[PDB]
Amino acid sequence: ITALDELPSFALAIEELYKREAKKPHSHVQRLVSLSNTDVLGRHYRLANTRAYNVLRMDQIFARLVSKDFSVNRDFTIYDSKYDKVPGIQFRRTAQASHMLFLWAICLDRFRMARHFWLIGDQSIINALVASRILERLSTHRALQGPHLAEERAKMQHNAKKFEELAVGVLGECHGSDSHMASEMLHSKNDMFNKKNAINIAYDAKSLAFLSHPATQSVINADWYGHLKSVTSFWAVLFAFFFPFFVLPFINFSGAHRLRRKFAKFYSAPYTRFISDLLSHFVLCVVTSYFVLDKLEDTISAIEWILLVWFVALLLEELRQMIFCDGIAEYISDTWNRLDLIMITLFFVGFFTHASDPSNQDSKVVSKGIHAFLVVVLWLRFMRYYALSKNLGPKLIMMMEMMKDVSTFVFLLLIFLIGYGVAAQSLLSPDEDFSSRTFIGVLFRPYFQIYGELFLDDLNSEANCLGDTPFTECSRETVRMVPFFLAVYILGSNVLLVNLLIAMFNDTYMKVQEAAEDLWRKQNYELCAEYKDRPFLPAPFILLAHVHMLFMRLLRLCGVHTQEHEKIQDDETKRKITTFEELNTDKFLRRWERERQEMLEA
Amino acid sequence: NQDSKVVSKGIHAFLVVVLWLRFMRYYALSKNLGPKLIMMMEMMKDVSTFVFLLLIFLIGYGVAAQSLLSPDEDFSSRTFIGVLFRPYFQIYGELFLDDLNSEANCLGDTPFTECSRETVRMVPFFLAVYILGSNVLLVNLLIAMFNDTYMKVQEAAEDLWR
Amino acid sequence: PHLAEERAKMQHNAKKFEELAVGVLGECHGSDSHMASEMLHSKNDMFNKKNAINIAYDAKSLAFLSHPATQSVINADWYGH
Ligand SMILES: CC(C)CCC[C@@H](C)[C@H]1CC[C@H]2[C@@H]3CC=C4C[C@@H](O)CC[C@]4(C)[C@H]3CC[C@]12C
Ligand SMILES: CC(C)CCC[C@@H](C)[C@H]1CC[C@H]2[C@@H]3CC=C4C[C@@H](O)CC[C@]4(C)[C@H]3CC[C@]12C
Ligand SMILES: CC(C)CCC[C@@H](C)[C@H]1CC[C@H]2[C@@H]3CC=C4C[C@@H](O)CC[C@]4(C)[C@H]3CC[C@]12C
Ligand SMILES: CC(C)CCC[C@@H](C)[C@H]1CC[C@H]2[C@@H]3CC=C4C[C@@H](O)CC[C@]4(C)[C@H]3CC[C@]12C
Ligand SMILES: CC(C)CCC[C@@H](C)[C@H]1CC[C@H]2[C@@H]3CC=C4C[C@@H](O)CC[C@]4(C)[C@H]3CC[C@]12C
Ligand SMILES: CC(C)CCC[C@@H](C)[C@H]1CC[C@H]2[C@@H]3CC=C4C[C@@H](O)CC[C@]4(C)[C@H]3CC[C@]12C
Ligand SMILES: [Ca+2]
Ligand SMILES: [Ca+2]
Repeated sequence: ITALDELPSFALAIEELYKREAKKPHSHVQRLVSLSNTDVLGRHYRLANTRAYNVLRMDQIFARLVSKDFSVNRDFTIYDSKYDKVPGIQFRRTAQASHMLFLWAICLDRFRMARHFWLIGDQSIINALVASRILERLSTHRALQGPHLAEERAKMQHNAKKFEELAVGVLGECHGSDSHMASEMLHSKNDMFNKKNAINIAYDAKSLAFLSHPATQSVINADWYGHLKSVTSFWAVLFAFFFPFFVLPFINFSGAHRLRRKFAKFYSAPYTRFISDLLSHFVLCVVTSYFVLDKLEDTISAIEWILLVWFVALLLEELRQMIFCDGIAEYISDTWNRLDLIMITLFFVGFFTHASDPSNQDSKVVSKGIHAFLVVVLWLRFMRYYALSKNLGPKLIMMMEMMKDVSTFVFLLLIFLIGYGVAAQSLLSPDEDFSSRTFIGVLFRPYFQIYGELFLDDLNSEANCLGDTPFTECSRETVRMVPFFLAVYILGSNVLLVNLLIAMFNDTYMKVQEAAEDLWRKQNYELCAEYKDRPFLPAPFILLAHVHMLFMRLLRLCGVHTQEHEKIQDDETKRKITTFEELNTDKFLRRWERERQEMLEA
Repeated sequence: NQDSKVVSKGIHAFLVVVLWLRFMRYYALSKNLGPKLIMMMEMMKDVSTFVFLLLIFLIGYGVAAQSLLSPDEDFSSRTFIGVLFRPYFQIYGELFLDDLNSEANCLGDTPFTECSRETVRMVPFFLAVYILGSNVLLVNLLIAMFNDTYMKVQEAAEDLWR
Repeated sequence: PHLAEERAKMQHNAKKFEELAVGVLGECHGSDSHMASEMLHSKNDMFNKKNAINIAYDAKSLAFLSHPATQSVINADWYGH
């Protein structure tokens, strides 16, 4: 194989170190290779046993374990002597040797060795986050799980937290040095990290302490506003979306080609697509609520054709979100896309129920009676545009956390409710046969006694007692116990359970309010990413943008005349980012070393 | 003219709402009324985001209740009264379930039976959900908002009171 | 870009100057309350003929005005003569 033949002799020395590590008994390395089920070249195809510890198969079993779809750029052609007259190729080959010895020291979980190889290499934040996710995922692996593997997994998780702290401190020193150079650092896509930016590496690291740093939040807000400067508020961008032609020479951003490039820089922002998607969903909900409150005629109205083409455009948007998805399991795991599935499905049930017989009034009121369930569902999709607020977001995430404590509150009152309901339907009306009205006598009247309108005059009317004080001179002696079970059901419900929740909600708030802030900031990166991903046209026209995307895909696939240009980073600019990161890496290390000898105990 | 007199008293009602809101200012020299009044003006932002969280629950169950209570009817200002008036007072205690029995046109003994339509009965069920959410989730959440907002900025209310 | 660490250390120096005058007026309240009340109503001639409570208002520091000696000067100005 030409891939194993192209590796030089120091990669054979690292493979000899892997053979010496796998020559130890009860090794997790040989159990990790033995449960990898990959080929000797590195692909998962499910002689070769002798060279099974080569460094390319190690890089493939790291890149399968750390995330999905990584492939590092192992440029092994820089070790030739024909390219040895370059001024910076010795630092590049020291960087490749430090990266493979760093991955060897992460694989043997030797912390001081990996700290020294992380010191002498560059791109320390990205390598520390890949090592932190690699030691996060090595503890959850089945090959590294066993009887005697628990203390090594706990010390290796302590080493994962030790690598998690230091890159957050190095980016804190980068924010203390220069914020603009750190913002130029974090948008630089690494060539050895499969042409991805480091925020995407931080997302695949999935560490919430990295994304709650304010420098990464400033990089996310600068990517939110785009090429436009961030002096505008929400009402200024809303007035610019209301008046495009009267505000775009008046706005401060960045003869007619410069104004066309300023308008193309304005409409490529994700926050403009957020305002356009929120206005399109607000116009949907208002025009759909006006469709529900209007009386349906004998013929098909034009507003039903507008909502049919509108929701067919949302069905094409859901098919674009499913076809260009990042996995089909992640599409189901979004709550809002499942609400969009319930939205499109109940609109097809309501459209087929209205268009089965347009002259019948009974099919019209069955269609409006299911459209009532839809317009309950359509205002529950409007939570999603509350997530970019500073106040609505973590309280909405906290409410979706808080729903489990109401569900166990419902599971605790339910048996009180049905026990006093079967006692009240026994004592209110016995000597009667069993029907659906007996189920109405069990569940309807007790449920609304915990909310305030206990129906005690209605129990006086159903009790058949003709006294002045209302439970006297009754037809039966055994009916009077009604108020007494009420006196107990109401007491328990409005004193115990209702109050308990209050104490549940105080404790649940004071536990996970900061986890709601961190999951709100991770929702922040995801939204920015999703509304950077979404095209700029709103819903009514999104079918014309999907037709233009299908025409561009048909021109790229069949005619093959499509082309695109990408921005290439300069080598001196990336060398300035590398020397800025090396000056901060060293600075943070030294300060930590000054701060580590500044505590009491040492 | 008596009509100009009742228009003038009907705007003077808005004034005499405003004239007792100027009487907070002489509560600021008290040792007890002052920081709690400053804390109430701080606390108004958490009620405004509580109003911004219930509002879409309110208008969604209001457009569902005005759909199911009276369809086959034309659109008017009474349709807006059927969306916003009756749901808003169900979170305060007087749910109008006998009035929904009278507007539901059902002549049963137990009040939602023998109705003119099969599709009207879902009314109590959306209520069973709107009332649950409003008087269990949001109403309670605020309580936890007000405890956390008190325990954050009570000493900033003392310093801004001084 | 490079002014942030000097601005943070200079804000630390602003808090270091904010603590010491509150402690000096605490030592003035520990020495004599009547002489500190005669001190705080004295308008400085080099500070545009203004009293030091107005200088503290233009400083706008809430830790100075939450001291009880300044609150006693404010209550003595409330009751007047
Ligand atoms: C089932 C899942 C999708 C939940 C969605 C709720 C909607 C689509 C369903 C749930 C219960 C359904 C109702 C159940 C019973 C009846 C009575 C029948 O004579 C006419 C249809 C009608 C009035 C149904 C209309 C559609 C309905 C409201
Ligand atoms: C612990 C709590 C949440 C239990 C949940 C309440 C459920 C089980 C009860 C409470 C009130 C009930 C509704 C009250 C009245 C009617 C009208 C009639 O057509 C029978 C069904 C229907 C629509 C009931 C369905 C079931 C119902 C919604
Ligand atoms: C042990 C638990 C259940 C509490 C004990 C309470 C019992 C013993 C009491 C409380 C209130 C009482 C009722 C109050 C009044 C009347 C009306 C009378 O004409 C017949 C007995 C009857 C219906 C009583 C039966 C016993 C009763 C239910
Ligand atoms: C608008 C700002 C100053 C808020 C102050 C509220 C007062 C001044 C305003 C707000 C709404 C107004 C009312 C709106 C509508 C009508 C009906 C009209 O046939 C007579 C006047 C009357 C009854 C108005 C009287 C004045 C009024 C009550
Ligand atoms: C989330 C909450 C605070 C929403 C605010 C409630 C507003 C939108 C609703 C609630 C009750 C409503 C009022 C109820 C009844 C009437 C009488 C009639 O003349 C129509 C207008 C008027 C006066 C409504 C105006 C709008 C109103 C005040
Ligand atoms: C998935 C969510 C919506 C909860 C599911 C609840 C649905 C399936 C249930 C709960 C209560 C049910 C209603 C209770 C009673 C009746 C009266 C009957 O004559 C027609 C059906 C109808 C009107 C039911 C329709 C379906 C219904 C609304
Ligand atoms: Ca280095
Ligand atoms: Ca979607």
